[PDB]
Amino acid sequence: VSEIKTLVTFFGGTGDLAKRKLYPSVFNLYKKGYLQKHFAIVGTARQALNDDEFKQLVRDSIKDFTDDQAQAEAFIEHFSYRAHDVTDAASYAVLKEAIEEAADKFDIDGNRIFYMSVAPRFFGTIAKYLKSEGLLADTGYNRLMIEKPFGTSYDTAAELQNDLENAFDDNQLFRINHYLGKEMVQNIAALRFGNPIFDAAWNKDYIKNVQVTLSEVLGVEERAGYYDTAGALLDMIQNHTMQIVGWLAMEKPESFTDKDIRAAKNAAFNALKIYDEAEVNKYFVRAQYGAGDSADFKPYLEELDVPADSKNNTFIAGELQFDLPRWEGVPFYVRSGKRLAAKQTRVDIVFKAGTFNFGSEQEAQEAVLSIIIDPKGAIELKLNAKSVEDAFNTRTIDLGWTVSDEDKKNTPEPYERMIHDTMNGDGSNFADWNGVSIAWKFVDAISAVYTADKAPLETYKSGSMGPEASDKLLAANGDAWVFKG
Amino acid sequence: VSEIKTLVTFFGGTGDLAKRKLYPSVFNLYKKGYLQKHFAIVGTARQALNDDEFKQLVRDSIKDFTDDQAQAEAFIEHFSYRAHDVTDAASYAVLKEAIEEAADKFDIDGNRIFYMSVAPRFFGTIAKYLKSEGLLADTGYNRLMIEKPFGTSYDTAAELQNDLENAFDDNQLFRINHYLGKEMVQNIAALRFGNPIFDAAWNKDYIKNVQVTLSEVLGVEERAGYYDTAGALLDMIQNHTMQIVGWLAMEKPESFTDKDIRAAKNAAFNALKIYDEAEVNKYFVRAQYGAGDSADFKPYLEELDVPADSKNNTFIAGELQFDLPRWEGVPFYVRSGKRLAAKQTRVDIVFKAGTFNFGSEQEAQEAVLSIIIDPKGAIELKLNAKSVEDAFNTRTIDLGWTVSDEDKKNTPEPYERMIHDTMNGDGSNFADWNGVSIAWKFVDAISAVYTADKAPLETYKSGSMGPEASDKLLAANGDAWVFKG
Ligand SMILES: O=P(O)(O)OC[C@H]1O[C@@H](O)[C@H](O)[C@@H](O)[C@@H]1O
Ligand SMILES: O=P(O)(O)OC[C@H]1O[C@@H](O)[C@H](O)[C@@H](O)[C@@H]1O
Ligand SMILES: [Ca+2]
Ligand SMILES: [Ca+2]
Repeated sequence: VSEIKTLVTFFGGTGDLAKRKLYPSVFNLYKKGYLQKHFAIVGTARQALNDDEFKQLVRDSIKDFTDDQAQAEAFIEHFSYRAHDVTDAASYAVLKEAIEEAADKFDIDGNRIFYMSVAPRFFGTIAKYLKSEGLLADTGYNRLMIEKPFGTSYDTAAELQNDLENAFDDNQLFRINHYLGKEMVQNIAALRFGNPIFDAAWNKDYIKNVQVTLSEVLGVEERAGYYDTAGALLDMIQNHTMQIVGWLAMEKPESFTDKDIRAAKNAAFNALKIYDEAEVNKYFVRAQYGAGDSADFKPYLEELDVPADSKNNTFIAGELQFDLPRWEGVPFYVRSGKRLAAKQTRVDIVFKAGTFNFGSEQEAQEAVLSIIIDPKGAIELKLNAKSVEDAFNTRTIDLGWTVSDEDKKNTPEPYERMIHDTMNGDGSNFADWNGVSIAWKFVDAISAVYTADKAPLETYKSGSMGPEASDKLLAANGDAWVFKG
Repeated sequence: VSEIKTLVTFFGGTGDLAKRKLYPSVFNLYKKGYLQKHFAIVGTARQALNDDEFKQLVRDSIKDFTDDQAQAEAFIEHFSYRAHDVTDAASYAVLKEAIEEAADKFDIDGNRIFYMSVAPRFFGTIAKYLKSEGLLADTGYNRLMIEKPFGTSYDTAAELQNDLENAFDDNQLFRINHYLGKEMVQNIAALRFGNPIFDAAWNKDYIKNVQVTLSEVLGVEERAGYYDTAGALLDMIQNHTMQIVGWLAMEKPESFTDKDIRAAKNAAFNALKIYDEAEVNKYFVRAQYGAGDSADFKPYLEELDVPADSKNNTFIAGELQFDLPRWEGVPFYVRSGKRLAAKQTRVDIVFKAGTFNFGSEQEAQEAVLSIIIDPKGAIELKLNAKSVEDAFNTRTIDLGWTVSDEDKKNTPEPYERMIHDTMNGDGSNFADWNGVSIAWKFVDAISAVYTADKAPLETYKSGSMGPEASDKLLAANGDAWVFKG
């Protein structure tokens, strides 16, 4: 394979994320022969640990992925550590030492990635000092991987963007969105543009409505403290949902380079309508899970760290509208919630029913292209065919495909993808500023109404697919949710 | 169900066909509650048999379909017989007696079907006398079911049509084509017109080529005597293949009535090009099966009743061209042979590869809509998607659907369909004169070259999918056979 010559500095290199996802993902890239000799990993955090102590943390991190110990050790030799506080301008010279030390040790000509696996409050600070204290490579490239969340509103997001642009150009900024890193999500473009029958049908003339569903069976359980101010709206809608919707709504690009892809996606984002109070109440539904049937499924209000009077949303459902010629009048439905019927991340393209009359008792119904992303990748197509009856009549049948075990096992985890992409300088599977700003602008209009409590808070039985209002939402346009559970 | 009040007269009612297919198919229609009180079946042939003797023939015919004996007997009471020679004008009064006897006995107001399950030489004769000797109902309808083959060339077919039109209008003539009676073949129209994504793509702008395959693993074995002068060309191509091609090539009808359907099909038939000697050699391949690997698979030349110097075709492959705006430049490939790799009656719609460039090592390939008719009904769609690789790349995946056992078991046999349709007066699943004449005109041009031996006779290993020339046929237009065995 072609060797990837890069140097990655992990801010928050002792954290849970670095141990669970980051390091093993890097190890996988090494096992696959991508990272060979010319690469180094510099871990950093406040806590002091000498190289020997750090390497053990790295060793444990990749234990469940180690099959050949000698291979693990060869990899560990590329790791170094330095205790350091990010708010200490002077302490950055220490870090610069380590980085330049590693650069010489493995003969890495520039090419530096700075992964900020730290709390958001440190994002801008770290950036300023990466430039001012001279940590940025003078050759190759310099890329900054920003962890979730990129802001908590448009203002905060915009401020963050300003602090970061002081040291980097937007094309050097790789914000983390793990849903964009999911293999199945990257199939959307291949299915659409790769098959003229679908490419030519990806518009208002053929499609009735589009559906994006991020269903989870888990409750808040653990992280209520943080989740009580974020809700489904910011936790899953603003980031995950909106960026998938962007892959679907995008115009047809001039080519498949991240640049044209982004331009095409932005063409749709700039067309997305932002709602006012009256419209939020019209096109959106916010809900909170109550008890299920089992005692084990207690209401949201009884979860650890949840205020007894919380009006937070554990479920969101809504209709997006793109004022683009190609999507004129096509509803884009999105939903995401906790304590639902099943875990399911899927996209449903519902085509308009044909108008040809067969004379049958059952005329043509809506065809559906379904792309299942989680739990297991699958592609299904509901088509109109003839029923096995004496009198001519139509009926829908479901064509199906599912990933094989060879596919399932060779599929890279989102984090391995994102990192690998950043090293390659490919922004296709990353949201740019324009996408994020609009996603926030859109979500902020909704949040404003909820914060002001000028919209209803529906409820739902823990284990259903949401409040009934979710169904009535679609019914108004004569639509229904494809996935029922 | 709505009662079907009809009276059917079976010419050749002692024959193998009447016993194997005809009678049981009628019994099924009775079991399904369609035929109730007002119906009668008059069997006829030269051989003398009294009612008691005939009913036993009918009883044995439906033995393997009898689960309730009392039900079988109730059905048998509707049968009568009369010995009769079809060339005896005077003996027709006897038959008229039986028919009118049955008509009174079961109170059937007209509605008569005359099934000619006799050798072709008797078709015209029987027709003349049905009219002249007054056997045609004066009320209701009168329909004539003509068994295969309807002619053996255009001239003979045209003569037959003339003799029959002396007593019937073309809309009363129901020629037997059991392939049109196959449930899956009737799905073509539903899939196409019932799904706009396919309906809008059923043209030269989307499709690369169309493929019809009637593959058989059986050799001539039994009927070589008849088969040696018919060959694959007339045995499977002229009738079965051509009429399926008609369901695919047809324009889009004004409605789904047999009239508009036929008009649409004829729009294509009238556009079909007829070849000359040079063109037959260019667009067609004729072959005869040689030995396989196993001794059991002996060459055609060693089959019972096959002349040691026979140049007969046990396999045919060819390219059809429709000079219609919508099919301009779209090849229609057809193939049918004996001693092939597998039994398979399927249709493959190969769509053009998309021209969008992804930059991948593997660009978009041709999508394929496959409709499998025999052995088991299935619908498959080969689509372009993303491969499970690190570097973005496309790959084809196969979506699939297969008939359930509920479908398989509730699906009516071709003969039951054809009869049931004739009683309903529905000609949708029947070739009209226009279709048959053109089918013959097309086949005759080819036969002329073969008879004159001004075209090569290829050969193939018993068990392959044909001679290599079959592959080279498609390769010339940059195509290949979807089904490989
Ligand atoms: O569906 P996945 O990829 O496991 O992601 C689900 C998780 O996605 C995270 O982004 C959310 O913060 C969590 O609340 C959620 O549970
Ligand atoms: O494929 P099916 O429907 O069994 O039909 C196959 C038969 O069809 C008949 O029409 C041919 O005369 C036979 O030679 C052939 O074997
Ligand atoms: Ca509406
Ligand atoms: Ca050609």
